[PDB]
Amino acid sequence: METITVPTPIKQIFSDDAFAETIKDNLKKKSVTDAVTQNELNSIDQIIANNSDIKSVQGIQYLPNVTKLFLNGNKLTDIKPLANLKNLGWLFLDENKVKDLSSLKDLKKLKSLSLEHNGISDINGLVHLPQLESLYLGNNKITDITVLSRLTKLDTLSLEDNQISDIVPLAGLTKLQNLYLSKNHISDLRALAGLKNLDVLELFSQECLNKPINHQSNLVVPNTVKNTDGSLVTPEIISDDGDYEKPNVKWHLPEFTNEVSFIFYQPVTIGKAKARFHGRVTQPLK
Amino acid sequence: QLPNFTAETPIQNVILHEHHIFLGATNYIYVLNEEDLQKVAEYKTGPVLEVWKDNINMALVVDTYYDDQLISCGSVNRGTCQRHVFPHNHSEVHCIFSPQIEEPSQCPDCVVSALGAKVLSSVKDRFINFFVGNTINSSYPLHSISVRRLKETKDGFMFLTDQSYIDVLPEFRDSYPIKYVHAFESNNFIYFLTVQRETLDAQTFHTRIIRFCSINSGLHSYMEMPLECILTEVFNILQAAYVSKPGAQLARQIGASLNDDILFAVFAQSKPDSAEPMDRSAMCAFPIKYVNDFFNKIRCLQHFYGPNHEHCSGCEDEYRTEFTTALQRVDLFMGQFSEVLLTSISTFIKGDLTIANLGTSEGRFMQVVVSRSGPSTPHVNFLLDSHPVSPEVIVEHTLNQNGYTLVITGKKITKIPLNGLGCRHFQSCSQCLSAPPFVQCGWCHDKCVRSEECLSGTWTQQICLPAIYKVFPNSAPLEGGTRLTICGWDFGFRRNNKFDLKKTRVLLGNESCTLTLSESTMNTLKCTVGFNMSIIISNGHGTTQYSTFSYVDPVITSISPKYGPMAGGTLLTLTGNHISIGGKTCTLKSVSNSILECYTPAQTISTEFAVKLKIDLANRETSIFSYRED
Repeated sequence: METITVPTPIKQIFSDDAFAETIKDNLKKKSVTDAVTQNELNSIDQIIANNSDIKSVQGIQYLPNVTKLFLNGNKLTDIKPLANLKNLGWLFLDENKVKDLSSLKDLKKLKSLSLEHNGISDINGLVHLPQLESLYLGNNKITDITVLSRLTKLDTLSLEDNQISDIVPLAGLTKLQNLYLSKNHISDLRALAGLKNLDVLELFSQECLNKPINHQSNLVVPNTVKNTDGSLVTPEIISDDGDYEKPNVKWHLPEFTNEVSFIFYQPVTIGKAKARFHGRVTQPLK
Repeated sequence: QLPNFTAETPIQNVILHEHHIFLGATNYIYVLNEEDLQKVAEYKTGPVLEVWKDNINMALVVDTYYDDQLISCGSVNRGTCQRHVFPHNHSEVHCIFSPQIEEPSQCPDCVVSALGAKVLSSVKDRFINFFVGNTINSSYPLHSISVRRLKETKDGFMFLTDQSYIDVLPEFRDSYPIKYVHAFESNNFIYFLTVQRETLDAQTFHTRIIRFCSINSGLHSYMEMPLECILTEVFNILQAAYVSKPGAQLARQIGASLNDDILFAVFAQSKPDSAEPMDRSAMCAFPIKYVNDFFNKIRCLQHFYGPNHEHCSGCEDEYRTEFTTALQRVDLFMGQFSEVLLTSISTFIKGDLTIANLGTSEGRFMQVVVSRSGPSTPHVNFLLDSHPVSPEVIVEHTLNQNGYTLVITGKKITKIPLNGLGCRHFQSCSQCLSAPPFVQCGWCHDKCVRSEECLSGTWTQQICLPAIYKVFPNSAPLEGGTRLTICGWDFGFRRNNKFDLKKTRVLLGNESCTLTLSESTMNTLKCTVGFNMSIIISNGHGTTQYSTFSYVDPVITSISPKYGPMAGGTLLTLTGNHISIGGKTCTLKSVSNSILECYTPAQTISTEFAVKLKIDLANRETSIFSYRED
């Protein structure tokens, strides 16, 4: 619905100096003071503005035919301008601070979205994109993920480096293929038991924790880790004179320590993917 | 291109005493200069006379304790050692050899076996002890394992006890030998990594660690234990090993501290029932402290004592023991080197990264960032020469971390820096940012160069755009889902140092394309499709196009000959733009876009059949061919 009827300079359209220059270079223009028409704005299909220090994309509404956006490495904190870009296909807003992802609600032509490094806590807004085909929510603070249960089109999916403890929601995503669950708090694995179409997987470097236990001279905490079949993954390297007497890891702790740990390892193969489930379980002491 | 040096003969051992390299080679012991690999002095041990025999060096050891001196150990005179009293600031050579009036039954000065041996030096308790591992076959004095100390007179050696040495009994003398791969000192204990039988007469081979605390003349806690490198399939034969500290990153994945020793060891799955290694190499690290826990967990040794006799606590006549339960880790490289033979291993730390440079049975040298996570591509990879790299290497640390490993390849020992070969030797843009955090490169429009060395305003460490060189095929069937191979540069995303095809998407015209990521690389993209459209490729930053790909309609104009041999064997020619008639496939002779030649299947029929093209889309059954008896 956004249509400039009169020839207007690019400086006035996009209020942000950075994003204005971007469009300028895109349109082979001489300066931001050059006038532009709505026809010239319509023919803009792909903007490439990674690391442009762009703080706002106000004015993008006048580019209805934009289906490629690259804005990684910016200062973007709002995505209301994008809220009504009809044909937006690919979008990449990494290393920003976009959080009100609800602003994408009516982007039913969006395929590949990327929002890593955005300090995102909640992601529930994504429910309004059952058409998504490539999600990229790595490097964040995501806890719950039950939302993803409905993104049943994603053939790709990041999620590395968050705080995902429960991955069960991913269960029915059988149309998946490239899953990335590194750097999380993945204890269980029975969840992905059905991803019979996987091709690439990364279940690496989990950092699970257990609720604090009262330290004794003789301690025994049950193994929590589980494999894809539900078998107690056998602890690779235990710490502090720790031995694994299935299913309980036992310790001989004369004096008081703050915690014990046991790094594990257990290469798994799901469907057609061959990854290696690795991590470090830790137990508080008092 | 880099500092090199080659001798008259192959270099067996290398050591470095104060800005001077020492190369114990065949018939020679060269003395190079640390700065430029410049040969300064040398000593000719030469081809000695037993008959005439080559003097293959078997050990180099220097000790400035008494006085500054090198001690070489030949292979001709019962593996005897000789002294080398240094000049003053840099001839003059003695010889270690007394007589055995003590009793001729033994020979403390006959140090090294010519069939492989490793020697360690330590100044334990006022004296210079020598820890010797000898591989022995049937022949008449020469201990397989021995703690002979040196005398203050500096002209011979002397043991201290009946049990200051362990010897493989005569009946097992030649049967199943013990190849000594490497040895080191750690935590007051002495270790030896060896390849051998699994047990007495057992066909396949093994690999074990050996520990014993020594005092005066030790062997008091002697004790073997199996070491198995697996991935999720045993790699028995040990190929080389090196002991350093863990990079801060590696210290999280293996539970080791930053100052604890780590036993990096390149293994190798051996051939069927043999000790001959295949070109299939693994590798894993063994925290020395963790190794010292397996030993502290609770069967008689077959070769020292009698296999059929029965026999055998807390140590910072006292007999020796073996272990039934093998200590084992997993391949750290996930077996990235599954089809290559690794020969050398060296490990240093630059920050958190634990880079370890490797050698190959083909002279391939490479510095790979060690990590459980991803088997990072060697940011340094090339060929020294057709001669396989030697496990013998030196790791030297200088101020502000310059460093260099001395790698040997036959006769040529080259001086390679740890900082990598600069940024100049990087080929593509993606590869220019794949270099570690410390290198500080920056792809500059066309070439890769250092930071402030960018001629134009296109220097960056993130933005790498795609580029399509060529695609195969150039066309496709109407509905068919042909496979696509798209070769180019820069298809991976940047971060954590590594690059993957995560944010890699292919777009054919308007129809989104499906990538099989496993089969795709940073340069080779394999997609499966299904007009005169264009192809698009996004690597998360930008995209490229390629407007040759067409969706032509395969059609068969005419076919000749129209009739043929009842049996069948005539050349059938098709015209137009995976042939099989009557069901049972015929054969293709010459393919084209205009003409096809095929040999008809000798079918057991006498009727006519439709000729079916199956180019991903089963197409025209043009003019029917007729089998008829003449």
